[PDB]
Amino acid sequence: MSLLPVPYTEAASLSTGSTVTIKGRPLVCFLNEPYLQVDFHTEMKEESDIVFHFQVCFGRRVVMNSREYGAWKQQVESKNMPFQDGQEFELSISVLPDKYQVMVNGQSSYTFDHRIKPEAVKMVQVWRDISLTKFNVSYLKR
Amino acid sequence: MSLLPVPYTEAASLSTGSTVTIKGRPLVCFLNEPYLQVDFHTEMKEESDIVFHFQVCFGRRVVMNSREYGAWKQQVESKNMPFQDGQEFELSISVLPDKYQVMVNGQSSYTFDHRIKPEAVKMVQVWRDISLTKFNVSYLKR
Ligand SMILES: OC[C@H]1O[C@@H](O)[C@@H](O)[C@@H](O)[C@@H]1O
Ligand SMILES: OC[C@H]1O[C@@H](O)[C@@H](O)[C@@H](O)[C@@H]1O
Repeated sequence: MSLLPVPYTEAASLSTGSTVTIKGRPLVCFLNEPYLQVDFHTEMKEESDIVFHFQVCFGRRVVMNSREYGAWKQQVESKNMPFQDGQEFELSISVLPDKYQVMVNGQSSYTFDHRIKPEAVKMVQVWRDISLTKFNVSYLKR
Repeated sequence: MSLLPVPYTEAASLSTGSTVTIKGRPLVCFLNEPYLQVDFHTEMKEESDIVFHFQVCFGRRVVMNSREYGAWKQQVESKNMPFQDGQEFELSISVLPDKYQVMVNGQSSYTFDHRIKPEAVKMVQVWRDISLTKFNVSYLKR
């Protein structure tokens, strides 16, 4: 169905029990090393701080970090690569009490402990070398 | 004027005296590290070999390489960064006898010696985190 704009920006609120659901596909083959980035921002401004930075180099690695008062903190690097060459992916990011949990196509794949309270989030941006068909933030919980 | 599709693909031929002219802008601020990539390919297929790979991490560095029978060769890394935060750029890549020369906004900025004859080029792709308003390959010379 219909392609969403990329870069994709949605005003957002997160707390324990929130889920962020993303369906998309890499624009090109893994040999060409397309990226995916998901940033949970503290303001609508793109230069604002990032509570949770998630950056996939498809076929190679994933880095997670925070950007706090304009400065990148301690990088976490994973070689875990559940994404499949040439395939649509479904990404879901759950806000648990102590961490973000990243599911890829239904499989727990990455976690990242909260450095800043999730309530600081005001915006989610999804960008780099993908098409997007679906984006949702859940708002069911108190 | 009118935005070209990104990723941008044009069938191309190059030889000594050819110029490739690119006008675009980074989609986001340099703090968010948008990329630009220009690949001179040996076939229309995106998985084909790359005679000249040019990859800008805006505000940080540039890497140049070739991908030959599916394998990346010796990386050349530059910290030269003439690109200006938030600005439109004009990139021109001249095919000289012994190298590619990269001009940024009229300023000689990078060169890369031919590893494969430029006549092997059949396609140029321009992609990653930019908008494009202009792309030209010159065809004036014998
Ligand atoms: O300069 C190093 C920093 O650069 C940024 O682009 C992110 O990749 C961070 O994860 C990293 O710590
Ligand atoms: O694996 C290392 C290689 O990876 C590719 O993505 C390019 O960046 C090459 O310049 C580099 O040599």
